[PDB]
Amino acid sequence: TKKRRNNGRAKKGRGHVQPIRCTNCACCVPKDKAIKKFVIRNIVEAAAVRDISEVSVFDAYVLPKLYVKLHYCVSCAIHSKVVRNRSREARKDRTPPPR
Amino acid sequence: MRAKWRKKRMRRLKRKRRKMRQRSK
Amino acid sequence: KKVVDPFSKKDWYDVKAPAMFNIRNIGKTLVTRTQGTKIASDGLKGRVFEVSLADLQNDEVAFRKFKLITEDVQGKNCLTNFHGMDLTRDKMCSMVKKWQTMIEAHVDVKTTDGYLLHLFCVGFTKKCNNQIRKTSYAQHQQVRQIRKKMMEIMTREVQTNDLKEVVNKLIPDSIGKDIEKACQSIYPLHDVFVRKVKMLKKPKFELGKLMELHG
Amino acid sequence: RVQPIKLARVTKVLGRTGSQGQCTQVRVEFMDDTSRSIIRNVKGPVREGDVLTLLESEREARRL
Amino acid sequence: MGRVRTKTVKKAARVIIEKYYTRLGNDFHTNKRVCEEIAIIPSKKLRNKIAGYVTHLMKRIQRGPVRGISIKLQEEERERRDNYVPEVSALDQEIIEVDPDTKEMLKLLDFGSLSNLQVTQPTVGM
Amino acid sequence: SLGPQVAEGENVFGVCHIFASFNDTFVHVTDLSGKETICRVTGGMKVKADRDESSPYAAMLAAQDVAQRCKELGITALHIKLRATGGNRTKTPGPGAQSALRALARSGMKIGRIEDVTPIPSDSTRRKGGRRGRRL
RNA sequence: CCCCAUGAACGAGGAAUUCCCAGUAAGUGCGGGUCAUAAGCUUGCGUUGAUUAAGUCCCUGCCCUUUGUACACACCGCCCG
RNA sequence: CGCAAGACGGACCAGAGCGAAAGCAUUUGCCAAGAAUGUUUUCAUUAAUCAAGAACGAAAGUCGGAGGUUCGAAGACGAUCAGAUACCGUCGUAGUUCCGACCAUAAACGAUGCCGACUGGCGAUGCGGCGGCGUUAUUCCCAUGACCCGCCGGGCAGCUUCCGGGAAACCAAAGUCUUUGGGUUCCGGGGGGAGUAUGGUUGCAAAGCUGAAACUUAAAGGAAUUGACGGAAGGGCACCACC
Repeated sequence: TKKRRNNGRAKKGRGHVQPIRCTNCACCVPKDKAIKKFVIRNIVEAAAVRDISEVSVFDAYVLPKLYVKLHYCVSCAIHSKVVRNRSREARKDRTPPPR
Repeated sequence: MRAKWRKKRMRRLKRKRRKMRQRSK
Repeated sequence: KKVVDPFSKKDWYDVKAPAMFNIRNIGKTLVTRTQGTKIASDGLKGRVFEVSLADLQNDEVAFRKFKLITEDVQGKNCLTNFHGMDLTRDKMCSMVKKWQTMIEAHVDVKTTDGYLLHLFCVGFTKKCNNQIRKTSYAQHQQVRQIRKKMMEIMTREVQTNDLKEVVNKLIPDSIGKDIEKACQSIYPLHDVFVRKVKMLKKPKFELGKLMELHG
Repeated sequence: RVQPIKLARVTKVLGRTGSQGQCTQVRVEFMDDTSRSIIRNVKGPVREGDVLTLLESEREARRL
Repeated sequence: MGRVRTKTVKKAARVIIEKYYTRLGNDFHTNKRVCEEIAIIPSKKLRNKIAGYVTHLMKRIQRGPVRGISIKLQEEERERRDNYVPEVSALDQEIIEVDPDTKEMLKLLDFGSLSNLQVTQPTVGM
Repeated sequence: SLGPQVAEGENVFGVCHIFASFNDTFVHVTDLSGKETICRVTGGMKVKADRDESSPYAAMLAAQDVAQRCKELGITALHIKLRATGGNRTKTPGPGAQSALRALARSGMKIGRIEDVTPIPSDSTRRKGGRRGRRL
């Protein structure tokens, strides 16, 4: 059988694709198979933000962000649960999760 | 791996047969 | 190191910025006292002082960090000199994103003194007009024009003019704004900054010229 | 810690947690300033409007 | 608590409110005694439930219709709106306003009456 | 531990240099210059257990000590430089990154700056664990 | 069954494990069943009468959906050197 | 804070591009090459597919030199486990890098030969050309770039369905097929025995290509459906489960 029509992910008209290393597995997969999740967070996680902003030598100062691009592989994605099993009639979506 | 190992064990065995006949020659 | 309170063996100092900023009193440092071999003032030179731009000018943006070296110590006043400019991480990071083409070029250039500099610039493509296109990218030919014109400007304005006038153009960031309009016809672009400058040589201390900067 | 013992009161209860439902998350107002608020984990069966006796407020919690 | 009413209650409750609509109060006790008299109920406890739901329906039905249950006076007002709503006849002020190349169509209908115009702007989307 | 010559009209700024990287936490207070420094405390110093060296509460106890030694000299405000891990590694904050910030602020220390510094590569050397990585 | 004499282990229980949420647990007696003679059993009945919870899926197990399977003697399965 | 060495081009980088395939991402210059499109230019059938034969062909490996950071078969330890020659941690040789010679194999996978014709819809995206009411950038311009709207080629793909096919999964081709014939190469005949035996041929080595039989057995295998099971995922429940 085939579970997909794209097999891996997006290899069209091309032969070899440069590999990349998983963040946490430390494994090796193709660039276009890895789940690429970009992340935005506050430094203080916006939790102590009221307690921090009030005590400063400046009147106002909105804190930086922490930018990291994480590449997970097949196993390290499923295990940390950024994805899950889906129905056979509903695997086929290109749509991000609702925000 | 199982099939690839069956092909490998028979490789090492075949090499020994070669060696034993080459030794006699 | 292992002696009793070696923070009572330190001597305080102050660190003064050249007169090109509204606030010139950067802050205070300390070195260890003058020993029978080692000497305070010589071990107080050669430092780096990452300092914000907003902190000293007090009229302008937080991003852009300047390096300043203590080139001389004089009687409890540490005089500074330009050493190269940097940038923050977050500003530089936020601009980079998918559906754009990043454009970069650098040049090596000399002042009209013994200083040598190595400037690094950047451009990003605009999300042009009010597109219904789902991406904006530039061809490879188009990029090489923009790179050629990003080199031309950044050599012209630094090959002319002496060390101090260079600094005067980088503080409001006049350089980057000039490039944005000069490349505009062949692709409009939003953003130009000079992400780094790396000083590479300098002549000598030149005590008279040093004190020129601090009045 | 060795700082004076604190008192803080419930503003809202959130839900029960723990590995058998044994712990109860609760949101509490510090009862010396209401702009200060921390979430805590509390063992007993809490209700609404009760006052607790925290031995610290250095700790900040959000689950176990 | 627990307990959601069974289907035997909700099924028969609808029938009993429909055909004896004008014989119900909004009190439990009156509606109880009525159900005993207008129909057989095979138990007493069953009656005390079905009455209480019949009561609960009668509260909402005086605030407008509940689906699957149609009393007479609601179907009256339904017809009364449907033979003509109170709002005026007019279509829609008896003047037509057209745009360029709507007028061009009208030339090719072989007519031309009551000219007006409004001039449109390039272009779709942007 | 003798103070500076003015601090009565303005604050004096040290730099915090928090490290967070897993299995440890550092907090290392320095001058503005950073060419010399003062006290340095780790979460591995408060609690020895070889696994509470990175603990949240170990990081809080650390900053709770460090903030005293600041005020002992005269330092009252802090610019802060963060460091995840980097060096072709995870580059994600430790547990004791959020912790130490919250702790030093509420102990009574003013904040001047707070930034990310990480020594990230621009594509560089091979990473330990081989082709198939770890798998335990 | 009664009377007098005789006067043992046992000083609160290891590894494990059972049962229980309100007249409930536990203490405490009585009637029935079997019965020529006989309840430490079982089945009913009153009396005295708490603590602790108002939860969760952690363990043990059960119901429903999705997914994987070389299993259908159904994982106490199948199968390799 | 400074210095040295070797390695390497992140984020931008995508169901995007180029290449015969294997493959190919920092700047600038040089050297030759190629596709598509445009063309009222030229030649006049010069073509298609292909035994023999030929070029290129990842990674590992071999030979001889240069280099040697990083990682790392082998190897030595530390733990885990009844055992543990394994998973995990530390150290580390060959190798990893480059130059000059060999080696011809891979899930070298779209598991789908190449060339040609015909038969639905829709929206995008990359490249060239054509048309246009609109905006914007510079000298007000023209020349031109950016965006907007539409058309024509050829390219990577997607979505859609009683074209039709298929055992089904699925597929605008795997369609135009018992209504069986457009052109041509390679290749298959129950499961094992076996890519073994044997001889040839190629290679320094490692091995590659070509390649049987005796004998054995009634099943092996494909797709799909219902159950059961899972140290899979999501809901829910019980003092015969726990707190």
